[PDB]
Amino acid sequence: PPGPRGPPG
Amino acid sequence: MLSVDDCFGMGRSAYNEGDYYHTVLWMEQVLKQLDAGEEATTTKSQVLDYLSYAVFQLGDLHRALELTRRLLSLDPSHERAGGNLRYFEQLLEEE
Repeated sequence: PPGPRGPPG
Repeated sequence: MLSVDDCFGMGRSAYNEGDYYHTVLWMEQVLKQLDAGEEATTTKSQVLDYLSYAVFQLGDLHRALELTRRLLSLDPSHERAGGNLRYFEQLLEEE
């Protein structure tokens, strides 16, 4: 969906 | 106390559990100790990456935007941070 993405881990 | 890098590891542990509130507590403490001049391998930009996302998950919208702007200021080629900034600026009509 439309949104931010944080660190993968 | 714990070292800067220990606190960072605590915050990453909380984040990987989906525990965004405890991510905030630990990363805020990292920022405090970094600003106190404590030695550390962790950089501010890395802390802001976790903290900006965690405070967004907790519903703190303009702080998430502020922290994302600060992250990009310190790491301008961070493509994911740039995408986050575009999202938050469109969401909050701060373009």
